[PDB]
Amino acid sequence: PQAVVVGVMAGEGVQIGVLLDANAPVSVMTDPLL
Amino acid sequence: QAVVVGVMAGEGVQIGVLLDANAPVSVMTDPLL
Repeated sequence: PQAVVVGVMAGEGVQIGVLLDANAPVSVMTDPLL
Repeated sequence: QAVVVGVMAGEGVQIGVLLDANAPVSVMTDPLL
């Protein structure tokens, strides 16, 4: 339950599978994710 | 030489730590824990 795998869409259409932290707040992840 | 980074921990708690620049991760991941 500590993490969840999800697909993230990026510029012009590339889908990438990522394993994200399930409890940190989303604003903490958007910078390193970019 | 050194670097400072935000190390995330349990339930997502944000923590700040100072690490060496040239030593490899394997020799520092033990004391960091």
